[PDB]
Amino acid sequence: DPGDQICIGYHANNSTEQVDTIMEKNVTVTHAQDILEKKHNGKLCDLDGVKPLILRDCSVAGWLLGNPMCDEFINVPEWSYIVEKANPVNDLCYPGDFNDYEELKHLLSRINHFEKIQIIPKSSWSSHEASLGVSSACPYQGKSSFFRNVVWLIKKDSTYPTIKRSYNNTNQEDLLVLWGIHHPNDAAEQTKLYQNPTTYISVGTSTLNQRLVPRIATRSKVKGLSGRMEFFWTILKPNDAINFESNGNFIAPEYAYKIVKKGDSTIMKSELEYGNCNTKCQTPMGAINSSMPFHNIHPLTIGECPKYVKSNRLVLAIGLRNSP
Amino acid sequence: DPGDQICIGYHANNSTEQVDTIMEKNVTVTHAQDILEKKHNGKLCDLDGVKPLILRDCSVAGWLLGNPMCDEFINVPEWSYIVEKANPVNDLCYPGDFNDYEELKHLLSRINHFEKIQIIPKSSWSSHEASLGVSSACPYQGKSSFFRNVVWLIKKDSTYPTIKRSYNNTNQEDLLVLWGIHHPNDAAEQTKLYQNPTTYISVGTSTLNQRLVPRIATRSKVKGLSGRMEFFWTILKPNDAINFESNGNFIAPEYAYKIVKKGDSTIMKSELEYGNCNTKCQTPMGAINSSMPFHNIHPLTIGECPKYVKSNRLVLAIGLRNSP
Amino acid sequence: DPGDQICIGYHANNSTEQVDTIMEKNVTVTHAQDILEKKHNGKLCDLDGVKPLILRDCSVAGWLLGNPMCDEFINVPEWSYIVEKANPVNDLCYPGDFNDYEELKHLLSRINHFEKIQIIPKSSWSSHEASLGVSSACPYQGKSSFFRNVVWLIKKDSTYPTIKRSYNNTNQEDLLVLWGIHHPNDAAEQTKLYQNPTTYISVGTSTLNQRLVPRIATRSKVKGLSGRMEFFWTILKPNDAINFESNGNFIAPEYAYKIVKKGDSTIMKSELEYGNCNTKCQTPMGAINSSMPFHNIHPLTIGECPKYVKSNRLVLAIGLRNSP
Amino acid sequence: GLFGAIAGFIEGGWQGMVDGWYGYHHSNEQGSGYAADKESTQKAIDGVTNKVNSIIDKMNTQFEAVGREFNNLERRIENLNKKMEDGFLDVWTYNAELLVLMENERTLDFHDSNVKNLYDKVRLQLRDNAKELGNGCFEFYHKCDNECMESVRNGTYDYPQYSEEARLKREEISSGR
Amino acid sequence: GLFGAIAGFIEGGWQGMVDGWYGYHHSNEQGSGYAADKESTQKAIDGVTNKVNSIIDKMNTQFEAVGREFNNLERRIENLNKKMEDGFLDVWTYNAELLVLMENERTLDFHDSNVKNLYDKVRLQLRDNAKELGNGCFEFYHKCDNECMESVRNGTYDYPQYSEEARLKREEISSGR
Amino acid sequence: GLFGAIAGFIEGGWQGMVDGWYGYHHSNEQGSGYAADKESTQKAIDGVTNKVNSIIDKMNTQFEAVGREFNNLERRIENLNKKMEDGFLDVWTYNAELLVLMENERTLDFHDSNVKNLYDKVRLQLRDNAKELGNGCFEFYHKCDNECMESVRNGTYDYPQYSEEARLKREEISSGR
Ligand SMILES: *[C@@H]1O[C@H](CO)[C@@H](O[C@@H]2O[C@H](CO)[C@@H](O[C@@H]3O[C@H](CO)[C@@H](O)[C@H](O)[C@@H]3O)[C@H](O)[C@H]2NC(C)=O)[C@H](O)[C@H]1NC(C)=O
Ligand SMILES: *[C@@H]1O[C@H](CO)[C@@H](O[C@@H]2O[C@H](CO)[C@@H](O[C@@H]3O[C@H](CO)[C@@H](O)[C@H](O)[C@@H]3O)[C@H](O)[C@H]2NC(C)=O)[C@H](O)[C@H]1NC(C)=O
Ligand SMILES: *[C@@H]1O[C@H](CO)[C@@H](O[C@@H]2O[C@H](CO)[C@@H](O[C@@H]3O[C@H](CO)[C@@H](O)[C@H](O)[C@@H]3O)[C@H](O)[C@H]2NC(C)=O)[C@H](O)[C@H]1NC(C)=O
Ligand SMILES: *[C@@H]1O[C@H](CO)[C@@H](O[C@@H]2O[C@H](CO)[C@@H](O)[C@H](O)[C@H]2NC(C)=O)[C@H](O)[C@H]1NC(C)=O
Ligand SMILES: *[C@@H]1O[C@H](CO)[C@@H](O[C@@H]2O[C@H](CO)[C@@H](O)[C@H](O)[C@H]2NC(C)=O)[C@H](O)[C@H]1NC(C)=O
Ligand SMILES: *[C@@H]1O[C@H](CO)[C@@H](O[C@@H]2O[C@H](CO)[C@@H](O)[C@H](O)[C@H]2NC(C)=O)[C@H](O)[C@H]1NC(C)=O
Repeated sequence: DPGDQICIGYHANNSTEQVDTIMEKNVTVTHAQDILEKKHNGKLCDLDGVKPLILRDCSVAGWLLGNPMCDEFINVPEWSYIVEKANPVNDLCYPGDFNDYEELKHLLSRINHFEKIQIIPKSSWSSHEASLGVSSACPYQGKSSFFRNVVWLIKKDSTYPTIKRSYNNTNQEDLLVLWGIHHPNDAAEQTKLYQNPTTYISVGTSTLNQRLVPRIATRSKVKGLSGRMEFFWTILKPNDAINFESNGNFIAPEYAYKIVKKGDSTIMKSELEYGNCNTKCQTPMGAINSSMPFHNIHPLTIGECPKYVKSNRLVLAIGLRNSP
Repeated sequence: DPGDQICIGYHANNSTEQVDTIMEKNVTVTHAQDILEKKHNGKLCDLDGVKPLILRDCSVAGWLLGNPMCDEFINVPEWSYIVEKANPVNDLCYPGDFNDYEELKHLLSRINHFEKIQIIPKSSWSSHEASLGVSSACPYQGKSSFFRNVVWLIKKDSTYPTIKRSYNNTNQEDLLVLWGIHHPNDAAEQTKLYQNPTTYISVGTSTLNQRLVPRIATRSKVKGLSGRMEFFWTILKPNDAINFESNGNFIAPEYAYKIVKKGDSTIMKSELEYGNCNTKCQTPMGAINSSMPFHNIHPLTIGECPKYVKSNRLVLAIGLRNSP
Repeated sequence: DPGDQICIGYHANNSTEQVDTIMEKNVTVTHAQDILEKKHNGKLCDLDGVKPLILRDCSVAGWLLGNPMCDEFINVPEWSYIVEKANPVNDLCYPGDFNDYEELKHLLSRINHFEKIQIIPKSSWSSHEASLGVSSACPYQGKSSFFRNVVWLIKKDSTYPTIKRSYNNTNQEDLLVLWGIHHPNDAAEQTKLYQNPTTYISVGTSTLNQRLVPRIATRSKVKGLSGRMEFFWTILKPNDAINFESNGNFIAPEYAYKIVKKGDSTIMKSELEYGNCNTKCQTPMGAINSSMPFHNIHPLTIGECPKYVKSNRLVLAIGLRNSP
Repeated sequence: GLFGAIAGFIEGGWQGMVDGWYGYHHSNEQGSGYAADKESTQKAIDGVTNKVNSIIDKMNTQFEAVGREFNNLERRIENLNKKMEDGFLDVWTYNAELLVLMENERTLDFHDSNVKNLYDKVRLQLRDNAKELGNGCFEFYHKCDNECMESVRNGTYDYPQYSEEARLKREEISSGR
Repeated sequence: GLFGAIAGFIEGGWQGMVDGWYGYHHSNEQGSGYAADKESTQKAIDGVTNKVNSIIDKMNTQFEAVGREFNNLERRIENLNKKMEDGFLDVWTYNAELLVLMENERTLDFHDSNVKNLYDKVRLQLRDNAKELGNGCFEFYHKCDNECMESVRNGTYDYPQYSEEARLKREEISSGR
Repeated sequence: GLFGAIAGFIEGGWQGMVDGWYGYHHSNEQGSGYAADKESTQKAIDGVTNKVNSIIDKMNTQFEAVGREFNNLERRIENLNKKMEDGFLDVWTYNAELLVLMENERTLDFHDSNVKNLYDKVRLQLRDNAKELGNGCFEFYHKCDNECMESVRNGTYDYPQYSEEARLKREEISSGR
């Protein structure tokens, strides 16, 4: 005969979730909680509302200078973030250098919209030749061409009279202005294009005080050319003025960019393309839609995102140890 | 019948100190210990014995070159740390540039005292005009004037004969030397001020090898002026000599600075003024007087200070859990 | 009368190992484990198979340019890591400068072997004097001399005809190439050495476009000399060509270096010399031979090594507490 | 575990207790059944939810990597840049992995301590009115119906009330009959 | 807590024990009173003061910010510079706060462990010479004066000495009159 | 320690048990001796070995300092470079030193928890067939040979089997003789 009884015990079930501990691995428990997000959609999406500027085979340089092969991006709408490939094919179509180029790429990460404006009209070049500035290194479509936002001026008749051109920024927003100098291959070519043998480019701002001088040298062929192009940039503050003076080898501006909207942004390196989707967290490898507090997709994300970690596994133990 | 008794119990009291724990927040305990100092006195004080260099409305640049409006700091006494406002008003009174300026400010964070010494007498300029180098951009008090430590040389009669001057650092300490060049607006002004149209400033050391050339350009007006001044600096090692040769556009030194005591220091950004107090821990927001191991005032401290963290609260549990 | 008994107890022994814990220091226990390695062998060793490059008193500059006193390293074998003293004695024997020198040192950390090649034969300078390029600041052994991998050309008879020289890299690996320019003391000396008073050095690559000009200045004597030499470098890509042109003041190449093997490497700063030993872990203080997971020798180690920490003691507790 | 209850003197957990982590299994004359302890179950849930939230919250702000680009003769700072972003990514992975690991242990020994502290809240209510069997169950020396079991569950159990019947049942088993 | 002593089987602490953290409350023929256990109180003080010092001492050196200035075309390294100084300050804040939370718990379960260990040192001295009430108090089966209570406190308590008087009082209660 | 066994009710350890950490000391008619518990000793070894590997292994990746050189006008970033590499070494040193200190404590209270849990496995096998001495030893109320001690060690011990002999020996001490 059994006298009345009472027992104390604990929960168990059919759960085979496993957790880990400093002293013990793979311990099976009642309840667990995963905190690591591991899945993405392999696609580039809009961020909340907004579509990213996806340069395809274009570089930041190609777009802003206006490489002919970059005509897709002649007047871009506002972006959330820029996507650029690792080695864009259409950079500086005519071989050369973009000065302080990285620092320019930096300003772009807090810029969300530009507005292209003409500050020296191509029609205005009455005593020089605006339309002979064309290269085989810069092909539009078989027709050989040039960068669109800038102008490769050349001598008229036999002469190249001194240029004095100026633009006063009467806008309220900052202006990104681009220009350049051309470095010929020998004195013979120099005097053929520009007449005058000893030349310069001076550029005046309330802050700039520049005088560039073309630099003759014998060089290896790049894309069939030995000459080179070297580009330069500035920010023109509101109510300030930029003043050009030159005498040869001047690659003059036509269009500049007004900085119209600033904000969170980034230049994202990725080979992917537009995914026609939308998320609140984007990664160079795909977008994330998740409640997890942690992910291990890629450290460079933009938007309302989980915190990045490198783990393969992060699971918390919540319930109690489940029966052997 | 009460049999004899013995009981085991624990302390309790009238303390309402609350701590937090991983599983429970605001747990009331017997004894607690705050380790975070949160109070400062909002003043800029001496640091132990020594009074800080407080530039009121001057910058490091305005002080060192001797902006006429900065006469307060003409002969500063030894200091403990420098304090500079975020956007000082009296900087380079004549518009232009201070070369490698940050890297110079970097050195100041370990300099505690200078001694201004005259290395090229203003009176010595016998065949040039020392006393005409004066600008309306550089006002003393309505009298238009100029930087005090450098001299703006000008042609005398009609000519500007080639300058050759040199100073041999016969001190046992390092010399901070300053000088500069002027960029006029046109060919006209160049020949008006200096006669000679094609000019240079050469500067020589055991390590320096510089040849500056004035850079004519059309620029926006700054303070009513279109000209520019561009200043340079070097550390002249003991028993070394520096050599100047120039020919126009030379803004020559009179005084330089011997680095006389080095040590810990910093340049602190702050809007404050002198506080007429004294401490052993100073912060751009005010001084700290505390025994606590932690504070949350400001990350940039100089002196014997608690370690900074970003918390609002850090309290350790000492006693035991206090009665419900 | 004692009834039968059973007791439960624990291990103890003759151990005086002490560990620490958060609440208690120096707690003596049964078994402990040290995990901190504290010993090294005070010598610089081979790293697995390979001998380190030990410059004795040379700097990296001295080696590559070919300082006469640096003849030990005229054709060094493949290395595992380079060791350099804190302030090498045999640097640039002729006073001057090595441009972007640190950026070059950085490249060295991924290079294990060069192969010196002749790209412009000292014999070919048919209309200039290759053999007068010699200085008292550059002594061999009393015989004054010059850097060996480059050649200081001087005017022949009374003239200095314009140089045009070039090399096309037909090798399959990259080429480190060096050259330099000479800064005279005055106009008088300029024409004595080179005849032409106004001179230049141009260098062209698929990516370079340089035009250097000598910089006359009155300067302090260094090693009894007032003039200066300034040296430059570039990497010449396979199938690319370099073209020199000058007119005076040119310090022309003879030899350049082909990068033949890349891999892990470092430039280790140390005063030590060759240890005639061998490791799997090397340190600027001595080699480490250990199973320990941690060491506290020096943070800069190369090879299969323990992780560095600054601690003086790291011991884990393994057994249980040893009797009071 | 540290406290010797779970997977201890209580071999096995009860598949049948489906409304709590910890509980009771009574067995008197009227029959048997399962009943979960509400206060200790609730005491642990609040403890675990505060733990989960303390962990997610501590990693709220944590280093966030940013894209920076450097050219070809900026190799030095480029490398400084990389080791930095890598460095912090390494720190914060270690902080995360280790925190889960350490607090995973402390979570399991909490459930253990909770069961054993529940076992002893019962042990010190009954005392000599019942016999501790050693498997985590108690055998009464008196009769205890359903309203008495309830007094045990919620802590109402009256000792002087049953101590008389118990001390007489003890006498009955000491003698032998 | 974890050990079921503080706010456990000992519900409530004694407002009247003003000379220690842990202690006793005796009650015999002569009267009653409080007596704090001085060495266990002293042994916990030594542990907690070492804990406070361990925490302050591990933060000996920790990142110290330095002021650095940059120009308009040095934006890249300027940005690099902020993320790092920010980076480390976030690490040391995370570490400070996290160590305080963790060792706060281990402190409270330390005091808990100290009570439950004090209750059982007395319990295994007395054994069956006193009856466990379960409320953290003991009821003796023999007479114990002030020189006898003191023998329990400092650990002097003699079991065979009182075992005769006690085993006869156990039997008087077996009979129950 | 935390659980009151080591340096608790078991004052002192047995110099004589050279084949394990925790164990038994039998004492019957045939004589006495030391015998180590095979199962509990192994349970701690696996735990300590996994901790030792867990600690080394988490320091898998950690900041590795690298050489960088800077010129005379790169003074600022020279300083940035230095405070960074320094910074990370301070972090990883602190992360390491602190982890051992913390896992040193938990290690000692693991062994403590293990002894006290072996004592209770036996106490809850025997119950009233033996008398609890309080020094960690049990005195049987019955006769127990070497195959009986073994039944206790490996957990085979039969309670109803000896319960009659023990309950008669309990009554003899009730009478006085
Ligand atoms: C670019 O064009 C802008 C167009 O607005 C010009 O800015 C204007 O300049 C005039 C003087 O030429 C300023 O007028 C002055 O106002 C001040 C008080 O603020 C007074 O002291 C003067 O007597 C004068 O009346 C006017 O402020 C300014 N406009 C704005 C919107 O600020 C400017 O001339 C051109 N910029 C350059 C660099 O050439
Ligand atoms: C600038 O002034 C310093 C200090 O007055 C001068 O340096 C001194 O120069 C003389 C030569 O005119 C040195 O004398 C020499 O001593 C060496 C041994 O050190 C000896 O071998 C020579 O035969 C010669 O007589 C003197 O030592 C030196 N003093 C110091 C302290 O260095 C010099 O006039 C100027 N220095 C420069 C770099 O222009
Ligand atoms: C440096 O020397 C290299 C090594 O010979 C030269 O590279 C070669 O350049 C020639 C042109 O002179 C290339 O010939 C071409 O062949 C391709 C087919 O392979 C064809 O597309 C063209 O119609 C042309 O005939 C040759 O491919 C190329 N070799 C390699 C391996 O790429 C080069 O000329 C020299 N560089 C300079 C700047 O002079
Ligand atoms: C932990 O459990 C897992 C699950 O079986 C094991 O980890 C590995 O899991 C993969 C599948 O993802 C299987 O190939 C093996 O089961 C495991 N691989 C290896 C290489 O071991 C593992 O067995 C358990 N870990 C430990 C330490 O016991
Ligand atoms: C911690 O205790 C305080 C006691 O008031 C609480 O802290 C917060 O502060 C405001 C005003 O000081 C209180 O009215 C609120 O209760 C708290 N604010 C918020 C936004 O929660 C708080 O109640 C306690 N903490 C927790 C987690 O309950
Ligand atoms: C830890 O034990 C050692 C035992 O020597 C002590 O640490 C130091 O070492 C010297 C001998 O080398 C001792 O005499 C000193 O006590 C210590 N030196 C210094 C400079 O303090 C120490 O006694 C113990 N540590 C603590 C905190 O008690």
